[PDB]
Amino acid sequence: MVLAPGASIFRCRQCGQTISRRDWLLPMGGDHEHVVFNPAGMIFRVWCFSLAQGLRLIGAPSGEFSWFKGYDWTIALCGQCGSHLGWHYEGGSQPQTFFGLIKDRLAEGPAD
Ligand SMILES: O=C1CC[C@H](N2C(=O)c3ccccc3C2=O)C(=O)N1
Ligand SMILES: [Zn+2]
Repeated sequence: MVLAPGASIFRCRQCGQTISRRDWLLPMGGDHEHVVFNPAGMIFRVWCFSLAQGLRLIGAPSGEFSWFKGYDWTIALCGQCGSHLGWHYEGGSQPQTFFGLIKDRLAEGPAD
């Protein structure tokens, strides 16, 4: 516990929608940070979270190109502005589900 913490909540960088919390970071494979690339060669610094809110999960899951063995992904947009914030992963084991969010698309700041 700290008084007046400034690194508590992650919001959408583009609009401020509440998305996640530092307390919910999830060390997948021993690290909450996973640096990965997609088939279009884009590099993402992905932070894994157990939980997130304020997103909209688009479509149905796919296992194609999944960065996390045993998980299928759905695109996760900011539910307010539509910014692509990351992916929701499901269908796996321990945990069954989690979120992989793009670190530089979030803003971190004080609690609400
Ligand atoms: O775990 C994942 C999530 C999605 C992701 N990915 C993308 O970022 C992407 C962009 C364009 C076409 C196809 C893909 C897809 O598989 C990817 O490569 N792995
Ligand atoms: Zn947003």
